[PDB]
Parts: sequence; structure tokens; C-alpha cells
Amino acid sequence: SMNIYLVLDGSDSIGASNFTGAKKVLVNLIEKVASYGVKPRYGLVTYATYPKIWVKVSEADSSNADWVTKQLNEINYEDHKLKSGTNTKKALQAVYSMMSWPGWNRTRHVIILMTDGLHNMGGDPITVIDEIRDLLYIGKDRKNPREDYLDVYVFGVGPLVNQVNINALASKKDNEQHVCKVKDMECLEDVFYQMIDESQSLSLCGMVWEHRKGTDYHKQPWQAKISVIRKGHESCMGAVVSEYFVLTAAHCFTVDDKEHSIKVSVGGEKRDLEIEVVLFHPNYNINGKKEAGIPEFYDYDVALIKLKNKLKYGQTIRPICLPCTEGTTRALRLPPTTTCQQQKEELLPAQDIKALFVSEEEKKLTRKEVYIKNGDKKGSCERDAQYAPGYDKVKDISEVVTPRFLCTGGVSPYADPNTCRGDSGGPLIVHKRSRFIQVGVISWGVVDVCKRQKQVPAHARDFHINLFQVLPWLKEKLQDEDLGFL
Ligand SMILES: *C(=O)c1ccc(NC(=N)N)cc1
Ligand SMILES: [Mg+2]
Ligand code: NA
Ligand code: NA
Ligand code: NA
Ligand code: NA
Ligand code: NA
Ligand code: NA
Repeated sequence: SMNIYLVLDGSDSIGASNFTGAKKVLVNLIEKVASYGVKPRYGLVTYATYPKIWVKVSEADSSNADWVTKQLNEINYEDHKLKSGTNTKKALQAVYSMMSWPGWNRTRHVIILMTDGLHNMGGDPITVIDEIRDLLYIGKDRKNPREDYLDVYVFGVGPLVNQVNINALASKKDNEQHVCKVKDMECLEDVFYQMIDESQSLSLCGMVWEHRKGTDYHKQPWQAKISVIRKGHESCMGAVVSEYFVLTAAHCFTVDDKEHSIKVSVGGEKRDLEIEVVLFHPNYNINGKKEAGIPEFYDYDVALIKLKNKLKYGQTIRPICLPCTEGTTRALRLPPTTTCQQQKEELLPAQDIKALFVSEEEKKLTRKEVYIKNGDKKGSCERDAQYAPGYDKVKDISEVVTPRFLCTGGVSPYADPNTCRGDSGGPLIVHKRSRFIQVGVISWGVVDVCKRQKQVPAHARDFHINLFQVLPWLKEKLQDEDLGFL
């Protein structure tokens, strides 16, 4: 159990612009905490001469991150009156009231105070912290000091901050920093990682460690690089979907590729991983429609690689969320009664869908933003497939562009970058609730525009396998991977 008390100075010396900026910091904090699957109870207080309580921890809705964010969003600087005074002592007493009683020893308390430290009313605020420590039995007995149950963070607001007062109120813990200037984004970023336990979220799909010290492996933890030694060697990308499986494209391999010639690499490890076997989608067949004028048919272009050794999740090796699983429901912060159709309506709505994929560019991994044409622009994106090499004589183009495909690329609504051969097998991702959900697998394209090319044609479209359209296979092959498919 955890309680987070947001206390915002709304006095005269803060000013409108910086008061709003302060809320932004808090809004972003709530969002990031929620993204980690953590559900604390929130206290929301603004103050000047007196405190104004917007949210109390005892309220049932205090643990609803959307509701709290809504409250914070509605708070207007001018709402808080009597700005000529600044009584920080009182602000902390309001927090004291939320803790006092008319399993307590199991609740952790985190106070986040945003002020310039210039109180000109009431006594010394330090006194209240002392009362709070006493109330929570902290620093009273060795072997049970319970220092872990309280954290007092003070974020200095504005250009004219009184460093001494701010330092005085903040917790004092070894190897930790509890004081930050609001504009010092490095410090604020470090605070988060001192507050939330990374361990409690290792089993969560679509998670990324976003710290500034992070590497490409940290930013794309699910990313797997696949090598096939043959003839000309093959290179494909893939995504970790479970401790044993990596999802990629079927065309990356042939029935003539032997297990030992296929190596997988993850997490920035120097070593390669050995595979047990490749599971091609049963309906995949690149020569299945030659008669219809389709030299290579990419329908059902997906495959699951079962590794020999089970992976262990860490900040450089994590699974990406898959459609219609309980993991994606939680990642989206939706009730347990959510259905596959509902996740679909949320992830793949009938419109241009903001999405992204990853592309290696000379050792480094980069994110490419694209738009999935799933609205009244879809038919046009698909028809451009008629301009693909070897597809000039396909009778009905909808015979090559099956319902299994998602379509991206083009100049509308935006100039979409294109996938390169090396990106094939990689995941087409949707970024929601600060989490990453895989909606497709990079398969093929119409125009060869890879270095990425200068300017590309308006018909340079790319196709990807819609995971929603191969769910029965994913659910069947991954039934024992504890992913909780719906
Ligand atoms: C994957 O192997 C892949 C993806 C996209 C393309 N683009 C084009 N053929 N234009 C090729 C290969
Ligand atoms: Mg003031
Ligand atoms: Na709400
Ligand atoms: Na002690
Ligand atoms: Na950890
Ligand atoms: Na480390
Ligand atoms: Na659930
Ligand atoms: Na769909």
C-alpha cells in the first residue's frame, strides 16, 4: 500500500505560468506511476494562506489515476485565494490529517511538495514532519526504524528559490536525492526510479525503461535480431512475446534452413541464442497463388521461434504486449471484463492510426513513426499494391492484399517513412498508456526506398500482418506461455 500526497504552493511568488508548469510535472508523474501498474491513493492539495484539499486518500476515487488527473487538470491558479500568504506548515498539517486515525504500518507514504521555500506564515514546517514521523513510528527503534515508510520530496519552483528551507524539509537518505529544481529534468527523472520498485513490474508486457542513461536495448527491450546463415545470408527482426517465444515473419526462413543456422540475439548480449524450432503459421505459403499472378504470396507471413533456453525478463529483455491478452487489458488500464473486440476498437479504430516500428541504421536502433490506414483511406493504400514488383498482372489486387494486412506509408496524412528489408519480421507497434502494444509484423512493401531514400513516391506503401487476424494461431501456439489470451 502506498499514498502519494501532491502539495502545490499556489501563493503569489509562484506565478501563473510556473504554477501550471508544476501541475504538468505532477500530471506526468501520475501517468508514469500508473504505466508501471502501480495504484497508489492520492492526496491533492494547493496552498497559500490556507490549504485547499482537492483529493483525500480516504476517498475511494483517490486511487483512480484518470479521476485524480482530471481533478488536477481542473485546478486553476486563481482558484486558490489569499495568495499574499504562504503557510507551508499548514499545508503539511493537511497531509498529517490524511494520515491520522480517529494495517496502517503497511502503508508507505510519499510527500511531494512543490514550492519556492519562502513561507512567511506559520511556524517552521519541519515541526510537522517530526509529528508525521512520530505518528508513523519512524526512527523510534533499531531493526524497525521504518524509514522506508516515508519520503518527503521537495521540488523547487521558479528562478528565486530558497535552497536552505527546501533542503531542510526533504528526506535525507544515503545514495538518494529528495530535492530537485523543477527545471532540472535529470533530477526529476531520478526521483521516479527511487520511488517505484522496478521489480514489481518485470512481468509486465510492453514496458520500457526510459531513463536518459538507457541504451537502444533499454528503449527496445522486446527487440530480437535474427540471423540465418546460408547462399546469401538473411537478417530479420523479431519481438519477444514470452520467455520462450520470439514472433517474426515466416518468409525470413525456408524449410531448407536448419535449426543451427538460425541464431537469435537479444538484450545487447554479445552471445547468440540457439533455437529449438521455428513454428510457421500453418496457412503460410509463398507459392500458393502463383496461378493468380501472385509470384510470392505473403498471406499469414508470421512465425514463432521457440528458443532452446527460457529467457528471464530485465530492463534490456522484456516481452511486448499482444492483442486480446490480459496483459494488454491491464496495460491499457481497462476492466477485467474487456473483450477482444473492445481492445480492437481501442488499438485499431476505423481511421488513420498513429503507430511506430523500429529500424536499425548502422548499429543504432531508431523509432519510425507511421500511420496505419484503417479509415476511408485504407482502400487507396491497399490498391497501391498494384504497383509492386511482380504484381502487375494480378487480376484482383484484393487477392494479394488479404484481410491479414495492415497498410502504412504514403504522403497522407503525413510523410510516412518506409520499412527496410532488414526491418522485416519486426513489430508494428501502437503506443498507449505509456505502454507498447504490438499490432502487426513487418512483412513487405511496394517501393524499394532503402540507406533510407531521399524523397519517396506517394505510392510507397508497406504491408504488415495484422495480429488480430492471426489470433487463433497465436492463442494456440502460446497457450502454455501464461499470457492469458481472451
Ligand atoms: C521485409 O523483408 C521487407 C519489408 C519491406 C520491403 N519493401 C519493399 N519491397 N519495397 C521489402 C522487404
Ligand atoms: Mg509565497
Ligand atoms: Na474520470
Ligand atoms: Na532508529
Ligand atoms: Na529490478
Ligand atoms: Na544494470
Ligand atoms: Na485482466
Ligand atoms: Na481488426
